Amino acid sequence: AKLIEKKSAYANTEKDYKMVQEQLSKQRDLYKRKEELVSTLADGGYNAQLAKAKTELNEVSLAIKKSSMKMELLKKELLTIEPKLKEATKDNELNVKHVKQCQETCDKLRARLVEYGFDPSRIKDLKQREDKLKSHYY
Amino acid sequence: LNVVMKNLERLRGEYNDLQSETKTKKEKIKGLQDEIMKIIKLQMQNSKVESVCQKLDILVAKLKKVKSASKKSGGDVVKFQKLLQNSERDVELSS
Amino acid sequence: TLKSTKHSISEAENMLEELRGQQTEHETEIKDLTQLLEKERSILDDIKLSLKDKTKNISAEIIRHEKELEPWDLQLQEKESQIQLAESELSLLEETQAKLKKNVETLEEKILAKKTHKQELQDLILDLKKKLNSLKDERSQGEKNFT
Amino acid sequence: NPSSQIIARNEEILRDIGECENEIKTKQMSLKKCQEEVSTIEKDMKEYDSSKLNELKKELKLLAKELEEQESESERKYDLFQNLELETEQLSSEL
Repeated sequence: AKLIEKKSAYANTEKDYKMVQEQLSKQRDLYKRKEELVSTLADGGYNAQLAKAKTELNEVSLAIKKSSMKMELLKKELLTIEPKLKEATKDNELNVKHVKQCQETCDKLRARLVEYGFDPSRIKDLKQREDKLKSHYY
Repeated sequence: LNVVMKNLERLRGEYNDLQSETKTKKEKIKGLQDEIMKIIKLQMQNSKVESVCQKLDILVAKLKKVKSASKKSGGDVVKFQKLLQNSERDVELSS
Repeated sequence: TLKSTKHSISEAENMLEELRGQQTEHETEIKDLTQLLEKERSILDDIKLSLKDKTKNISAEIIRHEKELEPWDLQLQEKESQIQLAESELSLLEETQAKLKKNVETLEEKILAKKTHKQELQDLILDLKKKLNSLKDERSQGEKNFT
Repeated sequence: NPSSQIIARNEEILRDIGECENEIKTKQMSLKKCQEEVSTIEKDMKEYDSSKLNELKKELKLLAKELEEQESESERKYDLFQNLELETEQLSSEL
């Protein structure tokens, strides 16, 4: 019942987060309406709004320029590192081949080992069994 | 690094001519400041706004205290139900 | 059971008293906050009703200054923006440089640690050899006499 | 062999790059309002020139108040839900 109630409480918390987001949007709309009402204090205040809009447009243009410069730098870095990756792919393939040959050699030698008829865990278990047997014996 | 140093030197020069224009800009700004220095009620309005903000904070604290009191009442009701169950068990044990 | 019931009853009574006190304090605080908000609204209305400041000449001089600075507008501020538009990369290279420095600084320290590690490992190895001796010879003496 | 590790960075050299593109789009989104705001400023030149419309904005605030009315329950319900959650938690804790 508590797991069911915890699932219900998680659903209710998601609903409450959605309602809090809606309330934040409504509060932002109310603040915008209050600012528009207070802006009334015949175009004297339009100059400040035009200056603010021009500043916002300049900031957006600067952000776009910075993003384009970052994208160009990243593309140049990728084009410069592409030959480095093409050259390191050979070393990676060589390491993979060495790992594979080590795996196959270890597998063949383990087959030989199990063909020689010996197991460490089996011998240890048999020794412990003989130990407890002779223990109760004496 | 040297290219960027020459670039920032050119930026210092353009800031110098910007300050050359800012001479007259600040002259106009000082004219506007001397015109607007006539103004007061703004201090009383700011004090009233601060008092209203303090009252809103006190109201939020009172709402939080009311929520805590409701939670304490729920906990007390749960404790009273547990005590009633324990009293029934104790009556059965006494019988 | 009686001790538990008495403890629960005392806790319930204390919780009820605390809840009553908190409700009274919250009602008093709400009344005080409402009175303070009403007083602040009245003071704000009284200050706005008598807020004139003789803004005629102020607005005239502001309009004159704006019309004069129309050639000296924010077009200069953008000329300063390019400054930081360079300053960003003025750090960026160095940032990458610092990254390269980190690409070095991450190795030596830990490599140095590895050195110490293997060192003490060898030491421990030698130490084990010592106890190995004390495990062998005594063992050789542990049977015969015991036999 | 860490020479392939820088290759992974090359992958980032694309990934963040794409994000940068999105950032550019974000900037465009800002522009989609920024210049539009300028137009709105122009609308102000047509609005303030021809007064009581700000009072209508108060009605919009009333609409927001209506939303706040919903919030007056919603957040409250949320608080109740929180309390419920707390209760549930308490129950769980008890269990």
